[PDB]
Amino acid sequence: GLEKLNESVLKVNELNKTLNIFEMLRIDEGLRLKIYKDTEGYYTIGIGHLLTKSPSLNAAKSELDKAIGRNTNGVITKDEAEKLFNQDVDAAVRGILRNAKLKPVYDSLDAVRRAALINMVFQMGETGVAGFTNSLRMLQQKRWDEAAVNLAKSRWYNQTPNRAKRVITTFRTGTWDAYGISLVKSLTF
Repeated sequence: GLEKLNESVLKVNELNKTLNIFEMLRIDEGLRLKIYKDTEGYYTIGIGHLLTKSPSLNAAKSELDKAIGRNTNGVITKDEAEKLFNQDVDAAVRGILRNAKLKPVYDSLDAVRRAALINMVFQMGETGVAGFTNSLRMLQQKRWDEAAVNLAKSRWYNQTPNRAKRVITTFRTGTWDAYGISLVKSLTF
């Protein structure tokens, strides 16, 4: 078994030679390189990048063409998907720091828990995340056990329990064991 493991890690290193919050939001939401519809019926692409809520069919293609600045038929690439993802993350974090209801907590936490908060914002919207006052206070005060005990009691918990559980363990340990290319490397490690 160990010999086969070394062989597989060598294969991994080779595939890498041939070739992060992005992987987290990929595992939770899901990535698509072609235009599809989300659970609410709106037009999304990439990772949660909402193209258009309008009933218009071609209203998503024009949004994409104006966003990435290219005349693609709706088939984007990997690096441009991550570029749109970083753009959306920048927008969400700007909204977070501007609202100020989340700014003290976000400034109190480290990078991992910041990415977890950004995941919550991407999922339910900054307005919905602002409705976790107790959890937010326990996060800025850096009481992790009680914060996870509290986050497990919400509509956000019953609705999507697995994603909530992963985000909650990420808040707890402050690591990437949950959600763990880079993944194959770390995990074979």
